[PDB]
Amino acid sequence: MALEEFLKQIREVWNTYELDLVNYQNKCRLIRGWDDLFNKVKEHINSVSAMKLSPYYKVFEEDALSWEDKLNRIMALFDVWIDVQRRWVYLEGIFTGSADIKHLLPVETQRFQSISTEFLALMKKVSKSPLVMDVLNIQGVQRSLERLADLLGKIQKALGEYLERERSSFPRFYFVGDEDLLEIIGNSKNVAKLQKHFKKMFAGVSSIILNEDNSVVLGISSREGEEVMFKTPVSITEHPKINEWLTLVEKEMRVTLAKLLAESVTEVEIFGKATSIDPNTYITWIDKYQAQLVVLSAQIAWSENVETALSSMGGGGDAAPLHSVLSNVEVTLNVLADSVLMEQPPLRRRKLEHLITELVHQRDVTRSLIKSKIDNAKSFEWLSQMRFYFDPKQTDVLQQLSIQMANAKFNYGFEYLGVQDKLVQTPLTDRCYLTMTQALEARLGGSPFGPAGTGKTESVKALGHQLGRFVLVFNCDETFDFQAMGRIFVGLCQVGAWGCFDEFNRLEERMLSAVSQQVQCIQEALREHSNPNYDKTSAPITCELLNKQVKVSPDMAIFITMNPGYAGRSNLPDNLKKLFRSLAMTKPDRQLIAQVMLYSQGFRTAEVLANKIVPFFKLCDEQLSSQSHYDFGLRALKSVLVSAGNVKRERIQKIKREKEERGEAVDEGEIAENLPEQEILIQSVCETMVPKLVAEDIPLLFSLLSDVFPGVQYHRGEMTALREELKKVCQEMYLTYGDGEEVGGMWVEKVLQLYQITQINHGLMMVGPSGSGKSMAWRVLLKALERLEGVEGVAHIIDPKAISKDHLYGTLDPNTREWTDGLFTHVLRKIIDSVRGELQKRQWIVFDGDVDPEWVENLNSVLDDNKLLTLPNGERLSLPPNVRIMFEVQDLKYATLATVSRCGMVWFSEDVLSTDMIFNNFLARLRSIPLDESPMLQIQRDAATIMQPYFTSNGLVTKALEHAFQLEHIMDLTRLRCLGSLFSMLHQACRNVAQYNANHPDFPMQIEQLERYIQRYLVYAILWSLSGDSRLKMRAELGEYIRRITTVPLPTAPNIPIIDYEVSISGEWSPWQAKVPQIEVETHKVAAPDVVVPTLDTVRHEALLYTWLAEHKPLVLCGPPGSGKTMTLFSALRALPDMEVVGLNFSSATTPELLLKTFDHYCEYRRTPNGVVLAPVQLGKWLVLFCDEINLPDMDKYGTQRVISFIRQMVEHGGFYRTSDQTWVKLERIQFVGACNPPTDPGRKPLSHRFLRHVPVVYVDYPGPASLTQIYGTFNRAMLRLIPSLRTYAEPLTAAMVEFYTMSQERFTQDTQPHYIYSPREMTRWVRGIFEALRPLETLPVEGLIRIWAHEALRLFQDRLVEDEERRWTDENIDTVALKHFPNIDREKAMSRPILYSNWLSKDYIPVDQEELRDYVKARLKVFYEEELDVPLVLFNEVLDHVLRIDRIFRQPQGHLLLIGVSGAGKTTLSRFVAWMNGLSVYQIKVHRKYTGEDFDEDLRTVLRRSGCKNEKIAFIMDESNVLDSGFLERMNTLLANGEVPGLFEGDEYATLMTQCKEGAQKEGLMLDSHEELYKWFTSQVIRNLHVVFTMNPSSEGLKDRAATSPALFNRCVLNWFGDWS
Amino acid sequence: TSIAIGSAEGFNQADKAINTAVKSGRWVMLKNVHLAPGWLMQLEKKLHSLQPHACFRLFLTMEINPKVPVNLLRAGRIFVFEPPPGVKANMLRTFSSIPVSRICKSPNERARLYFLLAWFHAIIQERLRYAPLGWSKKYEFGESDLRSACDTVDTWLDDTAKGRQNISPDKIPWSALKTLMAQSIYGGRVDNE
Amino acid sequence: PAWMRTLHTTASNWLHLIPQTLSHLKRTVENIKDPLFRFFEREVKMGAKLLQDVRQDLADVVQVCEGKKKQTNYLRTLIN
Ligand SMILES: Nc1ncnc2c1ncn2[C@@H]1O[C@H](COP(=O)(O)OP(=O)(O)OP(=O)(O)O)[C@@H](O)[C@H]1O
Ligand SMILES: Nc1ncnc2c1ncn2[C@@H]1O[C@H](COP(=O)(O)OP(=O)(O)O)[C@@H](O)[C@H]1O
Ligand SMILES: Nc1ncnc2c1ncn2[C@@H]1O[C@H](COP(=O)(O)OP(=O)(O)O)[C@@H](O)[C@H]1O
Ligand SMILES: Nc1ncnc2c1ncn2[C@@H]1O[C@H](COP(=O)(O)OP(=O)(O)O)[C@@H](O)[C@H]1O
Repeated sequence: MALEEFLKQIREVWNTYELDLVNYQNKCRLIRGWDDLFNKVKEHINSVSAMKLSPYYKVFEEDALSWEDKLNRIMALFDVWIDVQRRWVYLEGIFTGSADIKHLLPVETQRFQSISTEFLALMKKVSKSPLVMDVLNIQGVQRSLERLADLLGKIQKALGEYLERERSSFPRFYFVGDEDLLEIIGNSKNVAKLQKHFKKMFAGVSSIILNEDNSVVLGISSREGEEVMFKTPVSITEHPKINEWLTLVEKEMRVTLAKLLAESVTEVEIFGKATSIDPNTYITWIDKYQAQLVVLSAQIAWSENVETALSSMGGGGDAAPLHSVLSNVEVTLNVLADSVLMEQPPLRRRKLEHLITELVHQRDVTRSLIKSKIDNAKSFEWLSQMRFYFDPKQTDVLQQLSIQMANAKFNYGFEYLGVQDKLVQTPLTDRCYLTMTQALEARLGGSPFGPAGTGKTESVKALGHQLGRFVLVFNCDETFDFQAMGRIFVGLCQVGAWGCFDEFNRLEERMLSAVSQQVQCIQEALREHSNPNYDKTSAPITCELLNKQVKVSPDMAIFITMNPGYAGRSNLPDNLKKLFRSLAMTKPDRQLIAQVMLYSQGFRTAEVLANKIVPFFKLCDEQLSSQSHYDFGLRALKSVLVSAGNVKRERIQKIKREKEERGEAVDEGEIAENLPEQEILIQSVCETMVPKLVAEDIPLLFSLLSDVFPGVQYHRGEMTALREELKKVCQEMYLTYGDGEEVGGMWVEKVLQLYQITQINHGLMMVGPSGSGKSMAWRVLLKALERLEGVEGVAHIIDPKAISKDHLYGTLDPNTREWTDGLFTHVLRKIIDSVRGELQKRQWIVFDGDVDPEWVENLNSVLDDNKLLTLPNGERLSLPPNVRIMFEVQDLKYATLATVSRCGMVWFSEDVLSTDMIFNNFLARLRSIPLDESPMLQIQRDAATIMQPYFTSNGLVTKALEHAFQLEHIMDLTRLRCLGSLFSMLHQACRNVAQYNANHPDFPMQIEQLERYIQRYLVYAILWSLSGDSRLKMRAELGEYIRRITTVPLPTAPNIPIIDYEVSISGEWSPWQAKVPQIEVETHKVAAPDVVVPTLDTVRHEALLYTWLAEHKPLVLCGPPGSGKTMTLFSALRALPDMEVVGLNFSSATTPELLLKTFDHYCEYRRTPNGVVLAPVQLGKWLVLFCDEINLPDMDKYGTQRVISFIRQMVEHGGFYRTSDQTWVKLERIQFVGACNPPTDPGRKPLSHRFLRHVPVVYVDYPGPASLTQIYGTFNRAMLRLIPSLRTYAEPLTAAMVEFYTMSQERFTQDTQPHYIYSPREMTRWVRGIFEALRPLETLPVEGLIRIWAHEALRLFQDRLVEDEERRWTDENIDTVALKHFPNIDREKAMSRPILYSNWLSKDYIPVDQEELRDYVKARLKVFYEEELDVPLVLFNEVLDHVLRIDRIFRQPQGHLLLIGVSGAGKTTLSRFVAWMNGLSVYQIKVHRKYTGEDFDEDLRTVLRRSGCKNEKIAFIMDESNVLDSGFLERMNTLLANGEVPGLFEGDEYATLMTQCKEGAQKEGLMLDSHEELYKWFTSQVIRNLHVVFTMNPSSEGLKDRAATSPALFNRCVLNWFGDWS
Repeated sequence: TSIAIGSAEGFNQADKAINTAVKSGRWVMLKNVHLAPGWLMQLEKKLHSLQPHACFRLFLTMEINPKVPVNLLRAGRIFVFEPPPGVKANMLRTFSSIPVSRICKSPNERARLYFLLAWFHAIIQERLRYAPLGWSKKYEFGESDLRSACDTVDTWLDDTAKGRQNISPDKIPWSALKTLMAQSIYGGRVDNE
Repeated sequence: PAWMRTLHTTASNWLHLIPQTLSHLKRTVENIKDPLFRFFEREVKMGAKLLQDVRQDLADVVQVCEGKKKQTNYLRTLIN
């Protein structure tokens, strides 16, 4: 009864729970405490589910059921209200605090007044009764909240101009998006909400410090807790406007930094010119001032000391006080090194590290000066250095400090930078500094170019921070157009900030040329700012940006970092290149960056460690196997050195803890002296590099470690708690767990390596072949971390290539300049905002899919150390510390070095996930998860027990798979494809056993019968899964091998292969031939589209397809065109009444948009507590999306088919993403069947292995000569029953047919012409034509039958031929075949060469004389001239042949034509004449210069309306010249193949079409009311009435291109090669 | 009126400037026109049916690109800009580009410094022709480097010589010029030891 | 065809010129400690892989030129 007790507890909690309300400026009582309410709702929902688990639940089920509904409603309401409330808050602050908006924007001000009145009325109602249920019981409360949210969103979107004006007021607002700018402006009164926005407007100011009233700004703070206290605090009461006191805060920041720098310089002058420095005094001085200030003071003191020494030595013969400067530098460096050898606070530790770096640089410079015998302060060896001069006598504090390099002079910007990671100042950062400062003095930009991992982006940042500037890093891409770059320039010019545009060559060349104008005008303004003639008292320097006069600040600069070595990057125009000074940054000094980094981190042996670790990285680069995911560069050394520092700190802490818990004796010096720095460095190197290594490279790297670092061993930690959590998670997830060498030990080691990489890198890549355990690894790691650390783990899986890059990152509207968030941008922004506590959870964004530079190079700033998602609208999103960016990929063959270097790598091999692990997973799932949703569970357990011996190491299945991997398959063979096929078939076997038990309630299956059936079915499923996608020879080979290696009883037939046997439910092998009877087709059903003559292949493939479809498993039928894939699939689906099939016809231009249109037509999206679910409109029916050309869609330059990625995401993940609102949509009652030709066929691409893993492939080959003889002998016997005297000729005729077909299929192949494809489709058309000719006749001699046979052979096999010799061969071979199979006949009577048949001179289709036909056509042409078209035509024999063929096609249902010939040959005129003869109305699209896709859609709608609703027969004549875009061909392909375009009628057009269809059905007398029946009738009418005649020139490459762009032009259209006039 | 081609507003500005200048007689230059071949065809068609002012000139600066329409090439007069044939031609072009008043300033040594700069530029650019031997790759040693070097020479000569008519050759900042040219002006493009 | 015969002769001559065998280096506990072996094993591995691929491609080309096997997409590209 504990369920009842907990239900009563929940009832009492909700009856006592009230909304926590707090007053809001005496306007209303806003809801407070969203987190508690959400957590309570989630906990109660989880509890209710837990009770649903128990059986006793039933006695309370309904009540508990009722409860969840209320709970869900609560959540739903408060999933909106919070947002609403938040929005209203800041919107209120915009429409009340600001007075200019009422004059500027009155209409939506009144709108917001009305909505605010509604919101306050609702809040008053809530305040009257604060009960949660009472609020939930308000009538229409949910609808009211949704309407308020919609109206608030519209008003918020209607505030762009005000936001732009406010940005103009405060320039830093240019770096804040519209959402956050509205939040800042609205919440100006409540300053506590602005703290999270200061990081976007300032370099190092993450928050501001206020008093208890929050009315005076006392100072600023950084993200590390460092605080700067203002000398003159900023009062918010005196300056209520947000921008005014923000500007005052910025000015006071600069002034107080200058004053503190002056004080720090005055203090540090004591340490300078001092022989000995007390460590305590130096530490006190360091702690007193900020990091940038102490570094700047040290630089100023050293520069002044060197200047004084050089002035003293200016005499030449004087002494050398430069030695005094060097001695002072060395003494201070020794003090710093001693300080970092003991425990320090983290902020002071970073200050000491920065000071060590700066003083090492100073010592090197002073040693160089002494070695060069420098005695003059004007020597360029001293002038080329960066020298800092302080003038305390300057009245302006902002001008007291000057930084000079060569002739370049700069003023410190005094921007608060916080604590920035200082860069070792190597020789190339000195060359970079010199070149960039020379560019700045010339008022030019800087362009450091070179490979990636050289220092280009950081050296720019380090130079900007050295000058105290605000450096903004922008990750450029092709979407940074002229306007976005111009607005960014406006922001930078007004703020006075440095703009580092990395990957600048990723812009379009035209965009680079356009932006050159803005760069040039900006530089001209800067140059006129530099001239001393200008006075700041006059008008400020302004420039022409975006048709506006924008003030230019002297501190502004533009830098572009690019790698010109990447192929496919834009070439900068020379007029743009001349605006930048370029520098080659190719070889960083890795030896010095290490040495200095290890020296500053506290390593006593830093020089030895660096000299051992840099050559070690070179050795790893040049000795390990070359892999695409290997990176041994600078971003990988700095990743190792930082980890070494962290590991040394952790080891010191551990040693101190051990000393504390074992006696009381702690000494920093003793620990520092007795510390294995070698072992620490090796541990970091291993933890960083081992996960990326392949199996063969691990011993090589460990041998390299032993060679370079002898005597030190890497003993990895035993993470016992994490391993226990992993074991529990694997146990509950049916996954195999192993320790060390046990089964699964490699996988668990990979999981632990992934965990280690997560802690070091915020960007990860699990690289490995399909089915290597990557997904399971990171899922199990996430769950184990959630259970261990107690932090909830949320994973957002994004397929980056299943959607366009615009849908992935976002779109800037070229007209209104409005930003629409993409998928990744929306997810990241939602995490950053943390409206629902997303910052307290472990967020993992997994980019599962293909990686190419186009989409992933936008993530360079994210996966770098900028951790910024830079958008073209100037917005920058900081990556939260709890967010990991993950890439689950199968290869990195297209990713560049920049991507590989920025991320940690974990390499999963196919050996990591052994086959025993997969077998164990399958058996555990079978024994645990019932198949129905227990007799079914018992059946599954017994079957798993029976299959256990074969699912072992070196078992039947393993040996069979190993053998099958050596055969030849129509598609690339992967282990998991075969294993999934086998597992689905075994599930079908268990379901068959359950069905047999249900059919025999009294006598169920016993143990021995079950064993026999399961063993035989296991052999059968191994055969059909490991060789289903291979020819008959390979199936026989696999059967023979299994017979060799198995102990299961097998059929004893001497020569019949095992593939010809099925397993009956009685536990015995039975031949498939027993299910293939000699049927007798009805005469009226001869060669009908839905008539299938059963054969061995037909029944076998039908059974296999039923097995795969009943499991709702996506499947693929691969085979030659016309083999019978669609026929077999439809015949198999006929046995599944609860499955409705929808046919899609893929082409080269197919995108996921076709699938989305099909979903919008046949399915619906519904909102459920678990999310959005897309399900078919029909209830209880499964939608089968049959895609006919899955491997045709275009593969980009990076080897990815977007629609294939979409289908793979929808199968593997069970859903997709709606890009309208970036919402995960889960598929329900939807499965996938695909059809394709072999990938070796022209225009066909090999499907991805990740996609092929989820889809079993069955190879449907052409029926053999015996199979063809059987099928078409049955058809001919059925057909010839019309004329009894011809019945005895049924056997020979078929043979002749088959023979000729074979001959043609051997003579004309795709090598000659692309359209030379002969299939059983031609034989079916042959039978259909002969039957149609013979149907009206009451009697006919054999000669007439042979004449009809020859005529149909000519029409089917000769009309498509290009050359004359081919047609002559066809004529001769028809004659020879007919004489061979029909001897003793009148040769001349049945083979007079003008074989013409027509129904124009009679009621029936009988042979027609050429002259009589010519006279009749002449008369009809006279009538045609006098009525329709007065263009006289000369009649010759080929014209008669062509008009007869066109009439034949026009008399067929869904009869489309493809007339190929030279222009002016008469194709269009003859088509129009024949259509007029047959009564068809000719429709041609009037294409002009402004004809677009919308016009073609309208024309298609008109044609479909006329031919489907009005029952009008229409000949739609279309020429290749009418095709202006590929969308034309896509819609034409869909219309030709199916008879209906899925997305053509939408919106009110669909309603009008439905009304017209209802009217037409009423006219026809049909009772149709439902939209589905109306659309089916419309499609049938369009199929029966519309004849599309496509005309094109006989181009060589054009025909091959069209064979893939529009496949239905060669499968649904009868091809007639008119050619040129002979 | 100088307009850089590549943007739709760039095309609008080009059209407006041409329409204004064909009446006012001013000059219009359009840069990188090879990036818009279709707009180039439209511009040629517009130019053919036009009677501009006597002083109107339309310069179209582009790179040698096969995408440039043939009708535009036939409509206009083509001038090919390329490296000068030799050392003498290079030095003549350099001395023509630099204004006389700039070289003939207060220090008499400025002329010799400019001559040495011109000779250095000519030698380097001529060595660019022999790609594997003269250099290791086709560096973009061009007019911008020469202008930067001339600016550096002017700056440091005016720094050392405080308006004096003559400066001793020992006092010329040779180290400054050499280091700035080896590390910043010409050595910036160099990525080879 | 003329080009078919020319390509057949060229591929046969190339197969005659190119060697046929290249055995991978053998891993040993003391061989790994030698950097020269650590480099030569990579050399021989890449050489053997490339040799096998080139020999298979040329054999396929010769087979196509005699008409024994059908042309595939990769074979068409390689022949072109
Ligand atoms: N520890 C394990 N024990 C047993 N089976 C496992 C284990 N981990 C994964 N598998 C199974 O092995 C197969 C590999 O699936 P997984 O999702 O891990 O592969 P993947 O590397 O993501 O492949 P892809 O690159 O195609 O996404 C699946 O059947 C999976 O359930
Ligand atoms: N002089 C240096 N001292 C310390 N770290 C450096 C130095 N130069 C480069 N780095 C590091 O090298 C890595 C790559 O540098 P970055 O400038 O981001 O590369 P890129 O030039 O490809 O844009 C970063 O971790 C950066 O901090
Ligand atoms: N056993 C059979 N009974 C009837 N028709 C068959 C049989 N085997 C093959 N065919 C013929 O093969 C052709 C298959 O074409 P289709 O179903 O479109 O296949 P695909 O999609 O593979 O091209 C049809 O003309 C069909 O009549
Ligand atoms: N047999 C013919 N006798 C006379 N003129 C013909 C004949 N066939 C075609 N034409 C000419 O073709 C012209 C139009 O060509 P059309 O039939 O549209 O060919 P296409 O569509 O292939 O370009 C007519 O104006 C007519 O003069």
